[PDB]
Amino acid sequence: SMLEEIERLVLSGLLTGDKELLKKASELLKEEMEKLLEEGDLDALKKALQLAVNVADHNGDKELLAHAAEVIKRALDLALEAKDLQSAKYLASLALWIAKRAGDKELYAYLEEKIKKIIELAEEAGDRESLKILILLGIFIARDAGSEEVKAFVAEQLERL
Amino acid sequence: MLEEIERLVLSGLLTGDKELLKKASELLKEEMEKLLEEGDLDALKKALQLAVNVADHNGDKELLAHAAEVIKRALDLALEAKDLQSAKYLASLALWIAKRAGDKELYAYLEEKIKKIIELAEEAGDRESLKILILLGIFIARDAGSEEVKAFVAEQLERL
Amino acid sequence: XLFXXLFX
Repeated sequence: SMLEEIERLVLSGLLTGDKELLKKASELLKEEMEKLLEEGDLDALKKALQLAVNVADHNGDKELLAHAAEVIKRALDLALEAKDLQSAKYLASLALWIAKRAGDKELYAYLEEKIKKIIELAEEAGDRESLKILILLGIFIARDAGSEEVKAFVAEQLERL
Repeated sequence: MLEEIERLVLSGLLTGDKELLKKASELLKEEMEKLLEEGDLDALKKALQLAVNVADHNGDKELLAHAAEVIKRALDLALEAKDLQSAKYLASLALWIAKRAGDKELYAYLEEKIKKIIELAEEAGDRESLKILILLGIFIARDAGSEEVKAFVAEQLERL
Repeated sequence: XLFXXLFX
């Protein structure tokens, strides 16, 4: 409900070109993100991070973009302990988008340590279609950043895929 | 088959083999036209995902335009079959290439379809999809400068 | 997704 109203501000702000509506929506969305982080709401966090990225993609808000990189690190953490393959896949995929758009080396190195666990989550779940996505995500991680222990992990996983 | 085309794109992207990705591009251009003939829209979305992946590394303009061409064909089949989950994927993907390449043709195709595509989401009652679909309409009307579309997404936004 | 959706 609080998220539905924030979405009502982003949609109207991105329509009328109201730079003040996006400034208020991004500030409320940054605060709302820290709220659902303590509640463990993964489903609503997927929509909040989707709205945050959509705002920063249009107005170039590096502040809201950097804040999204921090909460996506914590939101991806909750998905891994919850063994949620579909949420961990969307979370890590969007994390690469923020890693590529913002050039954050911290979020890139964080993906290097978790890609071994997200891919194993897809292998443990048996979803080969969802695995091919995560295996491709591991290739993009080793391509953009110097991955010494990840490049040999995704390579061996492709043969067994 | 997409299952082996997947194996070539992943191996070429990982080892940097430009000839390997080139070989997948010829197979993708032939597999996409066949996937549209069969009507497999779930598999075509995977081939489209692979097509825009090899093109955004090898710098392919012919295959990317071919992927943008079968997107317009797959969107019509998704509209004739009321496949809301597909039509939302084809349209949202069409905006991806139209934004990075500035293709005025792909943007103009999206103005006429976003009306019938949004109406497909409101008819099914999927409130979680039309909100994504409405956002697709704003970028269509804002980035392409559409006057008749700006009033359409606004009128649908007030009814939310 | 790798890439497409709004975004994902």
